[PDB]
Amino acid sequence: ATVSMRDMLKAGVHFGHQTRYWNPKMKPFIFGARNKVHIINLEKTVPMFNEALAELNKIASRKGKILFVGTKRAASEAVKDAALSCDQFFVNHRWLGGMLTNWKTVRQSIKRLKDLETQSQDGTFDKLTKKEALMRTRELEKLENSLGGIKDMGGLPDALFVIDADHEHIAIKEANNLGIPVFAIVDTNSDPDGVDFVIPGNDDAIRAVTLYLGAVAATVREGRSQ
Amino acid sequence: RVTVQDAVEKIGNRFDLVLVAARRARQMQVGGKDPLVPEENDKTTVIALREIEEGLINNQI
Amino acid sequence: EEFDAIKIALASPDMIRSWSFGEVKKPETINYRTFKPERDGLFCARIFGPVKDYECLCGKYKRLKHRGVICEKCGVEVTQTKVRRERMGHIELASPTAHIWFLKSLPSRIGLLLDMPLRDIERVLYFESYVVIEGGMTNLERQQILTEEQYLDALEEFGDEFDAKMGAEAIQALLKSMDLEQECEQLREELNETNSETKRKKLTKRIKLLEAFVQSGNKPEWMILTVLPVLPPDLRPLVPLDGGRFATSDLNDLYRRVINRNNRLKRLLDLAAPDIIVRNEKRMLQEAVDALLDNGRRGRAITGSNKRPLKSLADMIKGKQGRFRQNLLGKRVDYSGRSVITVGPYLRLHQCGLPKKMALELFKPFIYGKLELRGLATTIKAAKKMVEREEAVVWDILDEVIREHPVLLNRAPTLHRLGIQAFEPVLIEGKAIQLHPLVCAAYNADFDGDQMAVHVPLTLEAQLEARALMMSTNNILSPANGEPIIVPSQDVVLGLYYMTRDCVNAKGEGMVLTGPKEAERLYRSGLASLHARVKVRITEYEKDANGELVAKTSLKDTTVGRAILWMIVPKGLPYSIVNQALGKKAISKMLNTCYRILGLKPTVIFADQIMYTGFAYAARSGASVGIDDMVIPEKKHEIISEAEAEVAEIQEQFQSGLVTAGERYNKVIDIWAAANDRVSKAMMDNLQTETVINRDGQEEKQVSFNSIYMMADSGARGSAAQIRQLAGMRGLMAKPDGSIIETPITANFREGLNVLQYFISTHGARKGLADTALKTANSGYLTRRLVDVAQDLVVTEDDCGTHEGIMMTPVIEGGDVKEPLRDRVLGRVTAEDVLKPGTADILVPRNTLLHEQWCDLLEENSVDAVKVRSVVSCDTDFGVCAHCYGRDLARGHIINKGEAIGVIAAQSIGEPGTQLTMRVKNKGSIKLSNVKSVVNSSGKLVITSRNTELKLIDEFGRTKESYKVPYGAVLAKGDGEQVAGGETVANWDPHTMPVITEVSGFVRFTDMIDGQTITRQTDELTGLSSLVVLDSAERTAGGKDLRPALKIVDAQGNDVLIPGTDMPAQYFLPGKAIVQLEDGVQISSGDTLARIPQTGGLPRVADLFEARRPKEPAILAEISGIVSFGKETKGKRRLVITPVDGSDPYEEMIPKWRQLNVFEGERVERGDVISDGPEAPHDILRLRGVHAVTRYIVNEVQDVYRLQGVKINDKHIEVIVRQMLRKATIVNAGSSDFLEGEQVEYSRVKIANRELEANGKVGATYSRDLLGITKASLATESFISAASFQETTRVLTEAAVAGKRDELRGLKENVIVGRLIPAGTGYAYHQDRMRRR
Amino acid sequence: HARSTGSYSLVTQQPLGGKAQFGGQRFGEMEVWALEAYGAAYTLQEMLTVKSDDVNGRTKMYKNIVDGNHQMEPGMPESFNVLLKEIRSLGINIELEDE
DNA sequence: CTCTGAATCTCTTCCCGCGCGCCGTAGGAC
DNA sequence: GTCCTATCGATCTTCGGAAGAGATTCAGAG
RNA sequence: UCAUGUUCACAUACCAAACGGCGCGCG
Ligand SMILES: [Mg+2]
Ligand SMILES: [Mg+2]
Ligand SMILES: [Mg+2]
Ligand SMILES: [Mg+2]
Ligand SMILES: [Zn+2]
Ligand SMILES: [Zn+2]
Repeated sequence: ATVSMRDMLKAGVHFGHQTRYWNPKMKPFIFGARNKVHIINLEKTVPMFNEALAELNKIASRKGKILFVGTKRAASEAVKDAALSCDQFFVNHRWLGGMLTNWKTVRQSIKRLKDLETQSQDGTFDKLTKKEALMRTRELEKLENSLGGIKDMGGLPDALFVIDADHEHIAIKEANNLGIPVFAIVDTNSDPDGVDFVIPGNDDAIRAVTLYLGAVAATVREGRSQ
Repeated sequence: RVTVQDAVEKIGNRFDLVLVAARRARQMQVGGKDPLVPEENDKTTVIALREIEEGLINNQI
Repeated sequence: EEFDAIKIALASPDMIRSWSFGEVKKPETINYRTFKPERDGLFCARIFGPVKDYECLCGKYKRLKHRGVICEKCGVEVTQTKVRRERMGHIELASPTAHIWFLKSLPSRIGLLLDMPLRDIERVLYFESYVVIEGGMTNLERQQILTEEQYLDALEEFGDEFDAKMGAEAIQALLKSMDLEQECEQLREELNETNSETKRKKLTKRIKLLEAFVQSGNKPEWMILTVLPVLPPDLRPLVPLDGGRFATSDLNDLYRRVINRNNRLKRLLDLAAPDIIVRNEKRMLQEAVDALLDNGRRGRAITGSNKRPLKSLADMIKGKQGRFRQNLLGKRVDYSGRSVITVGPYLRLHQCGLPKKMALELFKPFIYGKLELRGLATTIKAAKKMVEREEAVVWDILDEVIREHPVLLNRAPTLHRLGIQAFEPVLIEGKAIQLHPLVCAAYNADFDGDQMAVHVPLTLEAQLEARALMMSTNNILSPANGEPIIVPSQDVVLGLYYMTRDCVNAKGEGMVLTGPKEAERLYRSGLASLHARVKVRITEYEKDANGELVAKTSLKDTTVGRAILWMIVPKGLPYSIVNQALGKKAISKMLNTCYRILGLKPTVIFADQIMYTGFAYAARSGASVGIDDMVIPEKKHEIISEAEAEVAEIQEQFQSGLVTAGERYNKVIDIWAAANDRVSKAMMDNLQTETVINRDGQEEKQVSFNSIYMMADSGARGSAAQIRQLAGMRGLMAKPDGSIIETPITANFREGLNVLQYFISTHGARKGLADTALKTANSGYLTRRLVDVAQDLVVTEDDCGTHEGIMMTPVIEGGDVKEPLRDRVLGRVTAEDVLKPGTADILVPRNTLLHEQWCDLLEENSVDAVKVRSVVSCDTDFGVCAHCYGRDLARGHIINKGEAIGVIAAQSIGEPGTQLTMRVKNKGSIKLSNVKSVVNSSGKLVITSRNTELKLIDEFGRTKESYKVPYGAVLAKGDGEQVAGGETVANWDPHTMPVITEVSGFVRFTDMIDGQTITRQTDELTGLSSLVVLDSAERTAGGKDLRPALKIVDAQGNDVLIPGTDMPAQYFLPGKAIVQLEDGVQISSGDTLARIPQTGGLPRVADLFEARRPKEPAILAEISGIVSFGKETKGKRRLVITPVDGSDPYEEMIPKWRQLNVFEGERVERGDVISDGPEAPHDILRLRGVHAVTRYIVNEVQDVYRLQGVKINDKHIEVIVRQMLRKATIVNAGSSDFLEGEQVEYSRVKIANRELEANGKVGATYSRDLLGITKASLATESFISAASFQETTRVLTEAAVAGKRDELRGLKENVIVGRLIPAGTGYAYHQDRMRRR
Repeated sequence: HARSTGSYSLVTQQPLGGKAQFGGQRFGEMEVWALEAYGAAYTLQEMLTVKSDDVNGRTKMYKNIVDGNHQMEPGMPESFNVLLKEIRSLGINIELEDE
């Protein structure tokens, strides 16, 4: 499910952060600095992206549970859409500390969410007092927002595709602790050391984020088709 | 409903219909998903066969 | 442990010690007051493991904290008592000992490897003689058993510059002496040292064996035991029974024998007994271990009761009470139950009722899974009690558990897939299983108290398989033939017949109605009779060329009941299917056409409605039976009183000697036949005659409402052959040896039989019952042999890519066509592009499925022969391609990749196996086959060929009759003439073989003398004679070598030639011959110079597939060209074939008493028939090929089923043939690494060839060779599946010296180890596993 | 007669047979060919292991059914391990193999 | 003088289920 | 009466299976 | 704007029926 260079350039992936906010661990994955702003080397980007995509495709083909971590409010909608498009699991709002490492507790949380949702829709209980309904609804909304994507995930994921490692660093650490492969998009400010499949690129721009999501979605879907 | 031939019109190998009906019924019973067809409290056995009738299942899903 | 193959080999002594956890020493088991196991006996807890659940025997430790400590009070290990069944021990034998299996298999593996006769190694091993080894500077050989006299000789004729030993040590030494590879390298050269077939082959065996011992890791001494492993004790438990007594647990008596003997032998060895004493105990020990391994291959089986032989280990493995058949291949299962079935008429076809008591005792795990889910019970501990109390809630729970969980019902035996089916249960108050009426026919479930078992499927996958595949709604067709199995139940068809008749007088007859609904109001109010004639408006529907309905409407002229019945038909069929008095055939096609036009989902409901309807009108019909309704034609009295005197005419001639003792009988029984046909015909006329009624004025006749005649004429039950006996006459009867009774049963069961007629009647019936009870074994052993050869097949490619195949025609024989092309060819795929009759116009593309609209199209054409792919020709390795198999009969579309076709075929042959028994016509024109012929001086065409056949073609352009015509018959119509039906086409001598001349001229008895070659007969009838030519059995070489001859002669010295012929008209006389044409007779073209005067039911298929050669194998010619005699008959005759070119000197020993179809001068081919009698497939394969043997076997087996009315699609026989000829025999090894001649699986050589051909090196060539299934299974390439069939101790040792390895491809092996079969759903998984690769 | 669960034989753990004992019906040899003749593989796998012989799997199955999980773990039947030892109790080294 | 024919011996196979019923180491020595 | 040790190492295992096939035993001779 | 506070004393701690003939019977 490869992506073209012209398309990447058009999207605006090559653009990075200011030169002062850069990580010298990202100094290999940098081409130049135009107008005091780093430019990511797309020549090195595309093969890395392709390699990551291939690994993801293989995992999907063997029925791997990909988890799409994206919390930036600009990219939250897009990541959620991509995940559901390729029938996968996602976390579009704040990553709860120890979502994976403290799985037995977040498991209890998911059970609670499922029960509340079931009561809301299938229950048809009617006896709500208005107060009880309001409290139940608030709980349901909060749970859905936080854990709505992983509610059907059942267990832990077999791979973690992550938008911006510096922003979603806690997730990266959790994955590392467990030993789940990470496929992170890594801008010039981010540190790539925890990431297993670094894909240099612009985490900030929305079009770029969409492009990354869409390509990943295509590859997972392809794996599912097999 | 019981005769699965209209689902076999959709999964043109009949063996794949058992592998797909099982996989989908497991996403419901075990994976915790719920059906895109209106359920009538049928068994997942029948729900998954009724999910082929909506024309929205193949082993990509 | 996970695994993916199985390997077998001989166990070296150090391996056997490795399996041990201890060495057994004492001949004991458990104490006889207390019941602790006696230490170092066969149960010692420290050898094998602790008895108590997780706690030790000495009592010192009783808690998991100590898990794995070993005590020092008695020495036991504290561990899982489960492992007490896992761990072995061993016995150290005081001497080596031969393993009985390798001593007495098919050959002996010991003896064969040694080149030493079995009796002679046994003569060592039971201590009867010495055997000599390392013979050195003495006059003695390398093995050469020598009697104790002959050793006592050598002990002083020689010193000890040699050795000889006795008993198993001596054999062990001999095996150890094997310089094994060097012996092989020699023997594989000594192979060439003669061309002597009578050892080249048993030497091929020996040179195979040596290389198998080389290529495995094996070593020959391991045939001899030294440590004997003992079975883990839990597998041979010494259970107590009724009071303080142990069950006699056989093996523990056998090991007890061994260990006692070994205790003695260690004693007497160390106390240094003399040779005669130790040869005693050593014999008794070898003769005891013989018991422990395979008791009763000894001279006599040993016993511990009233001569009951003790069951030894090898008696536990093999056969009908041993693991492979008794516990592995099929086994008892939980969640099951059984009951008497009873009919439930109200069921929809998918349901069956089963008793609430059973559902509640079967579904218990699911019921607990609701009571916890209601939270109504705390857990198992409460829900168990809440079910036991049978509280008022539990049924509303049960009726939620079951609410759509399919349950599997099968009778036993269960011949074919339709014999297990799934149904949705509905609850019942009683205790019987309420089955659906239409489905009882499939099971051959009668309702006379015939029990049936039920099984619950537990998992989700088992429910999805049950609903998708096995549910009764999905199985309306037979697997075996395109014919429904929902075929209506006799009462249903009785009701529909009664509903649809027309009665010419009736209430309300002749009015005109606006539709079925007011037809029904008219019936139900009693205003019109149901079979009254009427006109109605009707509407009917048709689905157009696109498939969309056109609805139409008209007046129809019909009956009230055909109007009512039309209301049940689904809206897409034409009314012309209902507008007729319906009966069992007519309604089966009705139902079939519903399936043809609508499809399944309407058909099952339409079938249900038919059932309900037929029952309801059959009720109203009151269709009773009553003795006043048995109708005797009073002409019967005259017909006997006439025929009796004509029999007495045959008797009065006999009373005057004026007719022979044979003729009197065989004519009398034909007079009784002429009476019997007349009685039957008068009775069927009387039954139709009994109904006549006033058409408002004057009487008129109509089809008889006579009770028994409705039942016959409808096809409900009891057609002509029964009603004939009820009221016509019972007729001729047969004696025990089948020969016919001289005076028949002229009575019938409406009237009485007297005592003799009854007593003779039982010779029929008791024969027919003996046949049933005797046959039901052989039929089952047939189906077993078949599935257990077919089970290796699975459809595994879409299209193998062949363009090869075989040709289908109507079977034209005995005159008319016994089956049309539309039976054979429907639903195979074309092999090659099928042309328009004529030329160059193609009609069907070259790999198109000939479904029904294509086969109707072929029937629109004058096609006679069609070439189609057949599984015997499909070049898929390890399987079959789908297109080559063609239509799946139970679905009508092409087969699904992965379907288990082999098992379907074997069952499809076996299902009717109980129905067997174990005891010119029309105008056309002459066509001919092989018939080289000449014209006589009258100008008549006289046949000069001997594989001669006749074909007749009808003028609209298709062949429709065929005949086989002798040599020297005259074609009364020749030269392409057209002829009328029954216009005699040919004439021939019925009694003798004729011999005739091509030339005309004078003749002599050339090279002949009276008394030397011919006998000067008088012929007593005339005194003027035809001479007898002498038989080679009546006269010497001075008559034999003087072979009598009749050359046609002229003073030119040669005859007027045929252009391009050198041959004179020399002709010859065989034995027995009659000759009227002596010397100096002028012979015409066409003159006869001389004349020469001259099966079963089921076994004739069982012995067909096993390919047994018949008693009377027709001698078939070979290669080509022309015959000659070899040397004449003494001991036997020898005769020759000599080609047009190449190897002239082919000669064959030939039997004298099978008269020969050729003499000396006859042009011949590989496959021309030199005698009569039946053929033998081994040779057909050699001479006309694989396609010709398929065509032979399919014909000669279907000629059994067609005779007994059974139907089977032909493909299910080819699938057995496909397996019969899976093996091949190497003629050229070429460049391949097979032995210089070898037998191999054909796929293995073919796959080597294809790549070697791509390498361009010389591929191997072979003949395929046809094994019968009882052998072609044991030759499977994979020991588990063969060994679990039969001859277990063969297969399981032959495979063991080879060290063979099994990859577990195929079905039966995966069933044994209990994993998904690689078929069906499990094929699709094995395929995905193999694709992601 | 009907049986959910109850006795098992000692030598090999298959169910007892009878009414006089609370037995399970024999899914005998011919029935197995009948399943093989449908595509039905999972039914067969169950019928001759989980429902029958696999000493682990049947207790895991039972609990999955009371839990209503409708899933099986199929293992390998203990009667077949009986066979291996009864051959290996001859000097015939039969063994399971890996690749 | 033993080589391909044939001749006598043993081994191996014989439906599937099912239900009852009973019956179940001995002899000798201390 | 109980415990321990052994079998027809001084007879007689059933004729009423057929078959069907193989291993193993013998003809008429080059 | 607000100085001082005698001495010594702190506990818990490694369990639910088994295997073979002989029969009769059902299908
Ligand atoms: Mg019956
Ligand atoms: Mg002070
Ligand atoms: Mg102080
Ligand atoms: Mg102090
Ligand atoms: Zn202990
Ligand atoms: Zn093919």
